[PDB]
This record gives sequence, C-alpha cells and structure tokens, in this order.
Amino acid sequence: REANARAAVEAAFEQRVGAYYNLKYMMSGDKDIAPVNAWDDGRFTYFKFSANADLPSIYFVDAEGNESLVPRTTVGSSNNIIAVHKVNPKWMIRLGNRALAIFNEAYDPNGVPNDTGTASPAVRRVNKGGN
Amino acid sequence: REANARAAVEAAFEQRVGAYYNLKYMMSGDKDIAPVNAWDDGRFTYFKFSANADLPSIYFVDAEGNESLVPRTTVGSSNNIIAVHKVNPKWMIRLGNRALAIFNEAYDPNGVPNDTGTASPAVRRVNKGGN
Amino acid sequence: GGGGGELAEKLQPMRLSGSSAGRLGNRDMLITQGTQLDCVLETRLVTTQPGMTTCHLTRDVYSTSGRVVLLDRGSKVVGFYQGGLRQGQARIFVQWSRIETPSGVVINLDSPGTGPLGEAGLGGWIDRHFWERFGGAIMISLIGDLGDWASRQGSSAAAEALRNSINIPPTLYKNQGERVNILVARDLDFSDVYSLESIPTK
Amino acid sequence: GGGGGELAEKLQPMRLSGSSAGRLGNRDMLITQGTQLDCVLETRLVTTQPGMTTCHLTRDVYSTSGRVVLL
Amino acid sequence: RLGNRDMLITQGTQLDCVLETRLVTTQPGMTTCHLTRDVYSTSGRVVLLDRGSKVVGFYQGGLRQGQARIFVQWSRIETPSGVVINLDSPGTGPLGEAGLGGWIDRHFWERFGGAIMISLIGDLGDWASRQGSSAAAEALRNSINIPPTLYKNQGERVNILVARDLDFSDVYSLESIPTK
Amino acid sequence: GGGGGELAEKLQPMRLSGSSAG
Amino acid sequence: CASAPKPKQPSDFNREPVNKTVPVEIQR
Amino acid sequence: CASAPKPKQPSDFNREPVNKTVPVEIQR
Repeated sequence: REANARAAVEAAFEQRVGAYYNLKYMMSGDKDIAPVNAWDDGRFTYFKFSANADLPSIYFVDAEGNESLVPRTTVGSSNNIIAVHKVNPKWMIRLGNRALAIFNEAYDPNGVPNDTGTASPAVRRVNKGGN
Repeated sequence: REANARAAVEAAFEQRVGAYYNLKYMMSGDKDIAPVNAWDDGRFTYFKFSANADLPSIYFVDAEGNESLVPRTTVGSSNNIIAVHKVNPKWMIRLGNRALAIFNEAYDPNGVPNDTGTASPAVRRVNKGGN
Repeated sequence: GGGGGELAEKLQPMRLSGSSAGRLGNRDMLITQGTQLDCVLETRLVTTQPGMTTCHLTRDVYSTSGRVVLLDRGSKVVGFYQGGLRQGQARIFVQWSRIETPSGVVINLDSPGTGPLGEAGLGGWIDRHFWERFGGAIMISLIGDLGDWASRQGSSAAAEALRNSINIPPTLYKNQGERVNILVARDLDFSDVYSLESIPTK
Repeated sequence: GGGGGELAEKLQPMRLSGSSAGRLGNRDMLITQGTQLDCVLETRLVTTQPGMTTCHLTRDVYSTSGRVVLL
Repeated sequence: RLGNRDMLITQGTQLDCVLETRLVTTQPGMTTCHLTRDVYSTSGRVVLLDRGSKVVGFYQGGLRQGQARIFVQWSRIETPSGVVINLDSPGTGPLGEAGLGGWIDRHFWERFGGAIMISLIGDLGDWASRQGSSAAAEALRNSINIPPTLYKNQGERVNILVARDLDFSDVYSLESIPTK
Repeated sequence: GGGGGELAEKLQPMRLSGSSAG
Repeated sequence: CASAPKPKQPSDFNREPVNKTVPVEIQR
Repeated sequence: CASAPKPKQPSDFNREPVNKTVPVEIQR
C-alpha cells in the first residue's frame, strides 16, 4: 500500500500539469559564462547551461543592488540546469572574475501561493508527527 | 552473468562509434615542447607527443588569461597521449621555463550532453546504492 | 670500544625500509590522491571568525580510468577554516569535508583547499590594520610634540600605546564566485553506490 | 640503524585513510549541510553583554531534492 | 646481492617529473607532479614507471630566516595502468639539490616599515616642534621575526631521488613475443 | 606512518552529528 | 583608508535576450 | 615593492597548425 502511495507521489511530481512559463529574460555583462536558456515556472527559476560550459555561481540581487545567497538544486538529465528556489527581478551570475546580470522582464510580484507544502500542486505535505 | 556484463561494458567502451573529431588546432610559442597531434572528440581533448619528447604540463586558460589545473589521464599504447577532461578554446603547455599556447579554432560552446554518466554513450552509470 | 663519540654518532647508518608495488582494485569506481576538483566559491570568505565555506563543482569529475563520471557538476562541497592568519601570512588553510552529489551520493573527503593553480590555502585581499596598530602611537607622539611646541612658544606613552596594539593579526577577504581547487588527499571509492551497464544498441 | 635523525624524521610517511561513498536515505525529508537559510534579524544586536538573538525565515526552505517545503 | 634486477628500482635513482601545482609555502599543503620520462629497472630493460605517472607529495613547516629551499616529501606514485607504490622520498631540484626552491619573499616592508615610519614621524614631529621659533624598537621587536615565503611556478622541472628500494615483482611479469 | 604532523592535524575531520525534527 | 575591493560589476550596455530558442524542457 | 614573477608568456607570432598529418588514433 505504501509502495502504491509512493508511486502516486512520484507520478504526481512528474506529471507537472497546469504550469505557466515566463521566458522574458535579458542579460548583460560577460556573455562567456551565460546560460543558453533561462525561464521560470512561477515558483523556481531555471538557468540551462551548455555541456562545455562550467557551472557558475548564481546570486540574488535586491532592490538596492546587494547580492545574497539563494539555495539551488541541479536538475536535468545531464545536470545542465541550475534551479534556484526563488523568483526575482534580477539575478547575478559570477564565475571567477567574470560577472553577468540576468533581468526578469516580466516579474510577477504576486506569484502563485504554495498551499500544499510541496513543489507540486498535486501533493500535500501532511503532519505525521501529530503530537 | 556478471562476467558477461563486464565484457559487454568493455566492448561498449571500446567500440567508440558515432564520434566527431575536431582537428582545428593552432599553436604559438616554444615549439620544442609541442605535441605532434592535437584533437578533441567533443568531450575530451587529446594531445599526442612523440616518443623522444618529455611529457609536459597542460593548463586550462580562461577568457581573462588565467591558468588553472585540469585533470588529465595518460592514454595510448605507449603512454604518448595526454587526455584532458575538458574542451576549451585555449590551452597552455609548460615544461620547465618553456611555454606553448594551443588554440582551438573550431570551439563549440554547446558540445554534446553527457546523459549517461560515463565517457561513452553506450554505457549507463546506474545507482546501485538505492537507499 | 665505545670511543670516538662524535665521529661514531655521525656514522650511524640510516636504513630505510623498501617498498613493494601494489595495484588499484577498480579504476572505474575510484578517484585517487592528487586529483584536482575545480569548484566555484559560493560564500564570501572573511577570516575574522571561524566559519564554514561552500563551493559547487563546475565540472564533472571522472574516474582514474577516465571513463565514469563519479562526481557530477553542481555537486555541493562543504568545508571550514579556523585559527585566522598570522603576521606575514596571506593565505588561510581551508579543509573541505564532504561533497554531496545531485543524485544523493555522499563521500567524506577531508582534503586541503587550494587556489586555482594548486597553491596551498585560499588567498584574497589582506587587511593589515595599519591604522589600528600604529594610529595610537602616531597620535600620542604628535599631540606630545604639539604640546611641547605650544609650551615652548610661551616666550613613554607612545611606546605603551604601540606595545598593546602592535600585535593585531591580519584579515583575509575573498570575494564570492572565485574559482578554487580541492586536491584530493585520500583515495575515494565509489564501488558501493554505482554500477555500469551496457546500453542495448539502437 | 637509527641514525640520520633529522632526515629520517622528515621522511616519515603521512598515510591518510581512504573514504567510501555512501548514499542519503530520503532526500525529500532532508536538509543537508551547507544549505543557506535566509532570515531577517528581529532583535537589534549590541555585543556589550552576552545575549540571545532572534530571526525569522523570509523564504520557504525546500528539501535537497527540491520538492517538499521543510521549513 | 640484489634479487631480481628487472623488477627493481634502487636507492639513488633520479625520477624526473614536472611540477603541476604552483607552490606557495604560507600554509602546509600537498604537491603534485607527473613523470616526464619512463623509468627503467636497474638492469635497464623493463619500464617500471611509465611516463605521465602521477606523484603526490607534501610539505610543511615553512621556511626559516636565511633558507631558500623547502623540504618536500613525495609519498606515492600512480602508474597510468594502475600500479601504486609508496615511495617516501625527498624532492630535489633539477640537478639534485635538496628541497624545492623558487623566488623568496622576505617581507622587508612588513618587518621594517613600522620602525621606519615611527622613526620618521618622530623626527618630523621633533623638527616641527623645533621650528616654533623607544617606540621604534618596540615596533621592530614584534615584527622582526617574520619567516620568508617561497614561490615556485607551475610547470617547473623537479627530481625525486628514490630513498628506498622499490620492488615490482608482484605486479609485472615478462613474456617473449612470438617472432614475426 | 604518523608523519606530516602539521598537515595531518589540519586535516583531522570535524564530524557534526545530525538532528531530527520533533 | 583601504577597504576590501568589490567584485566586478557587469556592464549594462550589451543587454540581449537570454532565450534565442524555446527550451525543450518546456516541451516546446 | 616586489612581487612573485609570472611564468613566461609564449609569444603570439609563430602561430601554425598543430596537426601536420591526421592522427592514426582517429583511424585516418
């Protein structure tokens, strides 16, 4: 039964239905460390890099221009996509002494609420501990 | 059965089919430490040296001109080929106080993705540990 | 006889035991000592307080045979530093402790962190605190001289200040996003977490 | 012989034990070392006296798999 | 008498390798070099260490005043075919002189600038006070003892002088080739 | 061997025990 | 009188779209 | 006032192809 539940959870995670994609991204700076694609699904932002490119470090830029760390996960079949756990108007990409700025030109302040506790709208996170 | 699997893996590694080769390489500098041949297969870069030549040290050159270490493996029947695990537009070769620059004149930023986890497109790396 | 003490003790032999060559077990599931792991520094590093660093691998790391990707790119490495710098030092010792693969593989490499070209320790811009070390003495001396001049125009504290603040260790600043290497100090074995299988042709 | 004291003690080997790779158990219920938690400082901090600080997370913290909000 | 001189590398053999890492002796660390040439047996008939073999070593302790060479111990060599032997041998220069040496930073300013600056400001203040019509020793005593730092560039040639007998009897064997 | 005293003591691991949520 | 240098600020002149083509992960 | 010397930079004048002949490892 628990294997059935786990299979249902994996299927719900994979199905990925009802997702809107934002592709309005600009970049300025050192184009040699640039991604080949950037987009977001309303919850996470994805930067895709080519096979021959080094994976850089990506930073969160606030309104005043200060950089801060943001958590990332590496996804994709060949680990070529960096997924950051935030949607932000401006991003900073650094590798060594080269910098590149990424601008979200269709930034939605509202976003979509996370009512389920998971990255998918098809899985609840439920309180097992009770107590 | 496991001997059969190992034989299949070795055969798949050796078969080396569907590979494109880039031979557009230039060099400038101290030609006495130069390789006799340089090429890449889209994943690794190979420098071949003659029998009477000392094997030099090979360095990775970035856009700003800074050198950095790159892993290498020595291949070939007589250990005459240095294979570096990266494809890069510019390389630096140093032996003692002699330097030679190698230029990839057909650099492909995209490359070919590594979807299998191995150096060959005919072998998967699969997660044994489970957990 | 036991005489000739000095000459007899300079003639004591040094006998070093020989070594026998062995062979590595599986070179497809192995990363050996002296392998260079190229990673990009995530955190900004300031050596005032002991702390933990973090970097991500920029490239895939292959096996010693060069055929299997053992550490994927984007793997997260966690390390730490401590102890600060001493006068005349411009590099801090960083130990990288653990690496996490994006697919969930964890191995405890306790290895030294280096620069982009393998020089030991991380180095950046050094703040030597010149003013905090000499300003008290300079100010005390200048006010003493000014007071002496004013007293003359009617017609040691500096050593104490310097003795207390002369020994302030320097501080290292390293920017975020800088390239670093991890030089593997021990053999890493991946036999328990990976296996290879041939792909059916076409 | 036990001579050559200085040279023989600079030639003492340093043998470091190897390591074996393991695997994380459940990456949906896990936050691993080196994860960055971004929080906003509530209290004003003055280091005259030892004291306690307090901050609030500004963002959701996901699992290492990046699929479950754990904090 | 030596046992098998075809599977043997004896003490005093010179291994010529090229330095991979750049060496800076501020912190203790590990070095790495690759053999530039094949290493034969004492009989001179079998290649025991192939070229491109990777050697791993380490240094520690830093330099003292007046020293221009650091002691490096090479610990292990890995053959491209997978042979591993623990040679714990001293690293030398290209001509066998003990230790690795490069460019030396003696930190002249960090050692004497405090004293020079203190003395000059003292003299300037005295001059200004006169024109109306020891701290230097304390500064020098604290910063005089700063050990020098050695810098060695990457790609430099070095030797490993084998300090013990290396036996390869367990990993290699010889066979005659059928003629034609 | 027990040599390399300074480098071997700077390479001693720091292993911090994990925590479980209650 | 001396402060830690800042990391390089990218130039804001050559501003161009990141996506020349639609990613295939979007299934388009 | 003194800094560590850099390694020699190769001259960029005598730029010539590395491959005079096709390698045999390429089977050509």
